[PDB]
Amino acid sequence: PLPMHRDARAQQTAEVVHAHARGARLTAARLGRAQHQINGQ
Amino acid sequence: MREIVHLQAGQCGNQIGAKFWEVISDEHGIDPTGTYHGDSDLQLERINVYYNEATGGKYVPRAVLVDLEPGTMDSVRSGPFGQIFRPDNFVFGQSGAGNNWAKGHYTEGAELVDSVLDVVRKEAESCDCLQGFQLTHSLGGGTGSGMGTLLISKIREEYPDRIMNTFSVVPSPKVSDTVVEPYNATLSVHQLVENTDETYCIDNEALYDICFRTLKLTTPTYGDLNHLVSATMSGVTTCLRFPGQLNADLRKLAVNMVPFPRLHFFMPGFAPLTSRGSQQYRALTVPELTQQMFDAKNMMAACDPRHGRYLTVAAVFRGRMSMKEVDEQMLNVQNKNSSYFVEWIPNNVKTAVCDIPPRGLKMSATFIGNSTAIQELFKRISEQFTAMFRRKAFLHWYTGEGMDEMEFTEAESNMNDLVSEYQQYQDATA
Amino acid sequence: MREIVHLQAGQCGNQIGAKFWEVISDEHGIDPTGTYHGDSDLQLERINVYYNEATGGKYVPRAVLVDLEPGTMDSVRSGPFGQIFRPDNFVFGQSGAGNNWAKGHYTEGAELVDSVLDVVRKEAESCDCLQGFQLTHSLGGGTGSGMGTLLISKIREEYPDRIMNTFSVVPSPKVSDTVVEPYNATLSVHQLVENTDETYCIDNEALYDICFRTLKLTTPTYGDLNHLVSATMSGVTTCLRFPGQLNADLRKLAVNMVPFPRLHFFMPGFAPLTSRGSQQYRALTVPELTQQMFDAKNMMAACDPRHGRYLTVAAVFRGRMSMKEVDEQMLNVQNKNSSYFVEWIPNNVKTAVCDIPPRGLKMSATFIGNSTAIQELFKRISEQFTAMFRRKAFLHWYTGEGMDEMEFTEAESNMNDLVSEYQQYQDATAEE
Amino acid sequence: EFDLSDPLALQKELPARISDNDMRNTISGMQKFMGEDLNFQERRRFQKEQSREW
Amino acid sequence: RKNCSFSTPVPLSLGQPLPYE
Amino acid sequence: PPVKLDALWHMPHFKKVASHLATFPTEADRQRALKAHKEEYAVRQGTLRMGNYTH
Amino acid sequence: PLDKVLEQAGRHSWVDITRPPTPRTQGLKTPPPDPIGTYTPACAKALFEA
Amino acid sequence: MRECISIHVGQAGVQIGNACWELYCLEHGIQPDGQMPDSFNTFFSETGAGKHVPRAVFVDLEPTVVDEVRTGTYRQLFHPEQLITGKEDAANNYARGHYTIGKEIVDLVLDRIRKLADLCTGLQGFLIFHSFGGGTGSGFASLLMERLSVDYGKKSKLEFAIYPAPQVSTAVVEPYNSILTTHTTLEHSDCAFMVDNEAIYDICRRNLDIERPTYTNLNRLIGQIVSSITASLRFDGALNVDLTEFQTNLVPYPRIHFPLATYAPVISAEKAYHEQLSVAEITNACFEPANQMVKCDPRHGKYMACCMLYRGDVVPKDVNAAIATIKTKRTIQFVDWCPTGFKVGINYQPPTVVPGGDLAKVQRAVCMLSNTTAIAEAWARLDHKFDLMYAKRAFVHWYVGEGMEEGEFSEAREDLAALEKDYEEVGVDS
Ligand SMILES: Nc1nc2c(ncn2[C@@H]2O[C@H](COP(=O)(O)OP(=O)(O)OP(=O)(O)O)[C@@H](O)[C@H]2O)c(=O)[nH]1
Ligand SMILES: Nc1nc2c(ncn2[C@@H]2O[C@H](COP(=O)(O)OP(=O)(O)O)[C@@H](O)[C@H]2O)c(=O)[nH]1
Ligand SMILES: Nc1nc2c(ncn2[C@@H]2O[C@H](COP(=O)(O)OP(=O)(O)O)[C@@H](O)[C@H]2O)c(=O)[nH]1
Ligand SMILES: [Mg+2]
Repeated sequence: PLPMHRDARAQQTAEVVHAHARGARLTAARLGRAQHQINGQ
Repeated sequence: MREIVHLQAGQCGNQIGAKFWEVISDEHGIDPTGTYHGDSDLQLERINVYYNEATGGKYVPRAVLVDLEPGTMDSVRSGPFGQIFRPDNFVFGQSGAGNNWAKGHYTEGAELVDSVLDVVRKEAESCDCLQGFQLTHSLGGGTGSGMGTLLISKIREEYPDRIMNTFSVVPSPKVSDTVVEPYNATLSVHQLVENTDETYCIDNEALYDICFRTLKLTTPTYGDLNHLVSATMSGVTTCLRFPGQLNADLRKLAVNMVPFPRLHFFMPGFAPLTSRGSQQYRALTVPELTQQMFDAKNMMAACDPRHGRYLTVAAVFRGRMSMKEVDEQMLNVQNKNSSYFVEWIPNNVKTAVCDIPPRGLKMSATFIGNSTAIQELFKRISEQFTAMFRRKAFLHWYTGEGMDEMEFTEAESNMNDLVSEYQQYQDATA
Repeated sequence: MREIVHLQAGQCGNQIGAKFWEVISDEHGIDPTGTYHGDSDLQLERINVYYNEATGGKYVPRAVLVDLEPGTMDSVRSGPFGQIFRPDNFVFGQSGAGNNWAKGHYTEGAELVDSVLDVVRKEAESCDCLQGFQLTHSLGGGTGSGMGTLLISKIREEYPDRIMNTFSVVPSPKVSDTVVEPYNATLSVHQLVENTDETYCIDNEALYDICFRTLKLTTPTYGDLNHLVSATMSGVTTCLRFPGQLNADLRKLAVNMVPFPRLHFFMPGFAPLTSRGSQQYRALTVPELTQQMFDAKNMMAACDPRHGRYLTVAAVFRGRMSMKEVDEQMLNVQNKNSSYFVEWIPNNVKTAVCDIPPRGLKMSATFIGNSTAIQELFKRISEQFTAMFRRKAFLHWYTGEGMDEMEFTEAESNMNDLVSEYQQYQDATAEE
Repeated sequence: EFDLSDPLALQKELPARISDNDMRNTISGMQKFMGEDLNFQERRRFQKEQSREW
Repeated sequence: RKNCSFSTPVPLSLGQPLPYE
Repeated sequence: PPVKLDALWHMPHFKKVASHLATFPTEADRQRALKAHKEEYAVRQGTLRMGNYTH
Repeated sequence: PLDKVLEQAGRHSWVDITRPPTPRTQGLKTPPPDPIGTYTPACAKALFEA
Repeated sequence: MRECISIHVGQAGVQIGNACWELYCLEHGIQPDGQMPDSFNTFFSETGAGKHVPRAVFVDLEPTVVDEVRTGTYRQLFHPEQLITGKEDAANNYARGHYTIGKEIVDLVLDRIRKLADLCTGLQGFLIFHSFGGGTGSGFASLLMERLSVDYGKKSKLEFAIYPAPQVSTAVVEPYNSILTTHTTLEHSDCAFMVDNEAIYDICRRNLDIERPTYTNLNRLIGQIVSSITASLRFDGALNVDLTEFQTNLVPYPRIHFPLATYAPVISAEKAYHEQLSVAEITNACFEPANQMVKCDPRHGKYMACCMLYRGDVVPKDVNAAIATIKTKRTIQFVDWCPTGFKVGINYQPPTVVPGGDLAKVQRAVCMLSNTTAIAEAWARLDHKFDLMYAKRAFVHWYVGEGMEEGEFSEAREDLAALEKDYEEVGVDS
């Protein structure tokens, strides 16, 4: 065991949630542009 | 009918809004109790735009005062116009942010966002048809810079169609009061460009200059700027509250001021600023107001507009005048300063008139203007951010909250592509 | 007429009903001694719903107070309105339950239930046309949680068609004062679901939250809690006791509020609660009443309905109004918060109007809601009961009473079937 | 029933808790509660004096 | 002070005053 | 731009029901008129396909 | 921001979704569907239907 | 000589009785005691002491509604043998009021109706008012019409009713009562006048400037309808119209007896001060969809029969000029088989006004009774709300536990679905 383990665990979960958020943002952008096109039609 | 819900964030936002709630109480003839003591019927016909009704002929502001530090609102509630605010509309936390944008936007703001969303939902449903919201805050703080960006981030999806003006405070480079100012500035302007129908950039230096030269005040207190700030804020919605020869409102300016949705940053101005050595020698004429306005010393932003091109110009006149001197002066200012206006939009100037003058005065004028010279401010902040971000200094405050690093990289990307598109609109062939 | 008999169980029940009887005596202008003191004729028109006649122009409450511990009866008798209760109606035992549901339900309650049944049968044969019984008790006690359930089980057999209300005080897990409290709660929720027409779940922690935030009382004792409960019980039957533009009563509410017999847990609410500072900046209006009620902070149960689906909503208004604004507000809150309501029942809100406002107040509104958020309490109670019952902890106290061990299992099975059924109804699309 | 639709019938309304002494402030109406303790400060102070002398 | 005049039954009781006679 | 041109959801349990009347002299003319209202479906306003149509 | 995502993406979410996808492009390749993830089979089927 | 006996049922029935019978006393001159200080004979009845007794049967299953009448202003106006109460109500349960509590008072209500009937010499018809929402107004009212049919085979049974509103609702389990009641309103009724409360709410707010109405404002307007229908019976006119006359020219088929009423002009005194009233304007407002008291648009259907009821200083020439104008209008549709679809009635006496009412007094008026096919879509909505809840068997345990089987539920829904298909054949043009 090591002293900053609790702090280290925080940074790992932080990067995990950040990566998931960026992927979800990408998918949402795709869907929104599709909304724009279908509304125009 | 066309109501306004007044947002209020940060210590800076707290004091100017308190001053702003003071002056429009004076205009509407509202005592510190809350009752109406005015004389004219025209002082109480459209008072519902800012106030809400309370029992006993009482008028309470439709305001939401937000701050993370408990100390500020005690000064708010201890002022002369201190007790008019509803105690429930006060919302606050137990700890501040300590000049960290990250604390107010990610860690501490996320607890209090629930409470403010109810009380703004409260003030949304009270009015039958809300014209829109309006926010006052500072980009160099911890809460208004932080949580304040989170409030406008949420109400857009929930309330899309409503207008959102921001009475923001841009920090200054020549005098600065916070070391980590460049970070919170850039982590806010990336938010601002994406949710704001129209932005007013108020910088603390230019009023501090305007108090020396134009008004000749020996000891400028913070209240004097809060008067001068709120003075121009009154001139924005004056045509909304009172009838005039040519009526207007926020939206009549908003669609007329924004040629592209990426451009909503203007530079305000207020006309009747005279020292006590000037009042005995002046004739109150519209030509004097127009020449006072288009002078570059009068402004409360920090970018000389002669370095850029005026995209659009808005002038709101307060009082009863003839339309000849009006229509003939913007035509006169348009043709003489032909080099300072873009060529692809003829008649760049838009005008509105409210017949009712402000109290204690005869004539007045308010100017809103989007010019290319406002890009001189944003690049100067990026001149400091990269100079400090390149050495990864002070970062442990920000990455300690758990954020990644691409947030910085995308934040500088947004402003760089903002000024890049801002620059292209300066050199355009007909 | 349409009479109500007020059953009282436990210290919770006794104090709550003392406050309730004092409050409704203030509404009907009844002194501590017993006679009538009010001014308007409407103040004495339907007082026979709760009061019984005695010579001298005197009225006695239609209350039956039951407790296994005699020391609470002295405090009740020495209270403010301690005179008004005829002391034959007081039924007390010599030994309490010691917070033991089993002792309250099997061992000692069997010797007092005959006397309680005789008292309530006398009181039921007194009135010609009894609407039903209304019981106040606590679920974390030994007598109200215990012997009260046995009383309910017998009187449901005796008078099946009469309405059966219970303003039950459910325990709170966040603030608890009894170790063996989950055992009693689990063993009594089964009796509640089997034999009860309507329940109102009242949480002391929720009342404390309301006093701390809404009213900002520096020292709200149990008296203010009982005050709030009494507000709820008075607002339930104010329209029964007093005429209005649109009349209602207990069966009017129950028939419209119970879609299925297993679903009779309700969340009650009361609108006009403001602090002394908030009294300065306000306006007595129907929109403000509607908003204040529909805020989840006003709720006096221990669950957030934003985590549930409002099956059905009940608004009973007190005072003279315009019905345009109340129907507009209920339609607006139905439309705006559309998906918090289930889709397989249209116009989920039922409204009632009583002309007479509560004394000294111009305007009020009360609320009864059946929602899916109420299963959140049963899940937590089940969790704590599992955590206790795994190790056979505290089990000898209940086992020495002579009962077997399958009763805990069957009570847990009934409660789990309840929560599963509520969740199935929550997750239920209708196809048309 | 002009008071129901009157634009200024509200001016003929009252906060219902203007003072601590209003006769309408009866516990039937829920604007005055026992929990409100304006004697709190003096009770604390005379507790302090009592304990100090003891 | 715990007053048990009301709680005491008629047998096994003295002539101590009950409440409200 | 809002477009609401649908009909109330109906359970099919009792969907197959005729009417207790016979007004038209013969079922042949009945079929003619029913072909007529079948084509008038789209132009006619209202959910039940009756009333004035459009302009 | 929901816009510079597309602009950096390039290939991903091509404007005029009916325009055919570029066969090889440096843009971020479409992630596989997953019941628990950023990309879902349900949103993929919605995109195809649109 | 013509006489109409009123059989009001439910809390609506008692409250419509208070408004209607208050109006009947004023138009004849009856003091609140019951003494004039023989147009009255169709409503009142002479006694030994020169006292006139209304021919009304107030019935309710709960005492408090009627007890207010017992202690009201007109306490000594109604014979104390004309206001029936009951200990227990149905509590929004058609089933309870139809088989359990309803039968307990069935004989006694019929006895009171019997003793009021033999008093009358030539009995014209029965005006029966109730509601589809409450249990007593739906359950018991279903039984009395069912038993009035076997007692009185040929006497007309008009049916003024409260159709539950498609948007606002005072009850949740109301469609169960409303669906089951339509059997009685189909084979045990002769004409129907369903009106929903929100439509009058729209009328009162928009035209009468009462932004906060109550049931009383609703009740006064409905009282004007019943007066206008029977005004020909009470007072002489140029073209008098009895109940049987306008019944015949409104119902083409035995299963189509649901016309929609319309009253005009309904306008505040301030607004009538400057706008002229003539036959043309008051008859055009009768065809305005915003003035219908059923929430359906006749422009979504076609009229098969229209009943004209003119009151005031009307002239027959202006009547025919108005009828010629309305026929020459494309937005008004008509079925092919009814080239002439008008029945006009002319009365001399202008409508009286209750002091402190809401309508402005006017020298001329008009009542409209149109049987259209656009009503059928409202029954489709009453289906749909009855629809999305019978699938899950919600609230049926109340009905089954009361003592009625569940097979009638399918039959009750089936008949109205076939009854909807009835109006489909009406709407088709050969
Ligand atoms: N227009 C109008 N409708 C009323 C009035 N009073 C009651 N109603 C209608 O009656 C319905 C409820 O039934 P009630 O008449 O109140 O009671 P009921 O018919 O006797 O049936 P129970 O409630 O079971 O006793 C409500 O939905 C109202 O729409 C009134 O004064 N005017
Ligand atoms: N012009 C003006 N600036 C103000 C006022 N009050 C505070 N400020 C500025 O606001 C900055 C501090 O903001 P801060 O309190 O940290 O914002 P917060 O963290 O969001 O509450 C300082 O640079 C001040 O110059 C005011 O009344 N007027
Ligand atoms: N809200 C409220 N709760 C009370 C009051 N008095 C007691 N209780 C609660 O009731 C519980 C004790 O009930 P108890 O006397 O054992 O009931 P019994 O065993 O049937 O007599 C405690 O958990 C208290 O929190 C009161 O006045 N108000
Ligand atoms: Mg009723």
